Amino acid sequence: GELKAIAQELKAIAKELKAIAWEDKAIAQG
Amino acid sequence: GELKAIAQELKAIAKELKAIAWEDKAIAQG
Amino acid sequence: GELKAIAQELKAIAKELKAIAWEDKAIAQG
Amino acid sequence: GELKAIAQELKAIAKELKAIAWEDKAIAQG
Amino acid sequence: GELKAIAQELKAIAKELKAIAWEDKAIAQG
Amino acid sequence: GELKAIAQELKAIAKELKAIAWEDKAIAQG
Ligand SMILES: [Cl-]
Ligand code: NA
Ligand code: NA
Ligand code: NA
Ligand code: NA
Repeated sequence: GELKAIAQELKAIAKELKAIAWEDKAIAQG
Repeated sequence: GELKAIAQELKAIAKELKAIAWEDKAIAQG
Repeated sequence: GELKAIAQELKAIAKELKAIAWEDKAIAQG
Repeated sequence: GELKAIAQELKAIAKELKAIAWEDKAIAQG
Repeated sequence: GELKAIAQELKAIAKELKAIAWEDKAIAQG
Repeated sequence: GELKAIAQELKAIAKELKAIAWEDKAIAQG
């Protein structure tokens, strides 16, 4: 169903934001 | 249910964005 | 209900994006 | 209704991301 | 309807994230 | 239907965030 697909896509979004957070941490640390 | 799953994923997203804000703060500082 | 919880989480997301915008503004200024 | 509230919060979110893009452009110019 | 309004606001958010990716590219370039 | 349109726009958002992560990675490297 589409609500589950939406939940799954939000999970993917959370994962990409976690990647952004880590890269921004690396910029900050530098 | 999937509506709760969606709300929980949005909660995770809010938490990652708080992390990003914290790292960007550190970028501004350095 | 869960729709209200989703609207709430979106509000928290908007709040964090405002913090990000203010930090990116600080990076730009410096 | 909460669906309208959700649409409104997504509108606020789009507005914040436009503000972020503006500052990131200024960072790029610097 | 509000579901279409939500889909249209998500399309606006994607467009803004595109702009952010483009400016981050410009930052990485310089 | 609009729930599929929403899921599709969330997919486009995840794709743009993957692009931001990659550009921020490039900034971190630089
Ligand atoms: Cl930077
Ligand atoms: Na992280
Ligand atoms: Na200014
Ligand atoms: Na560019
Ligand atoms: Na990396």
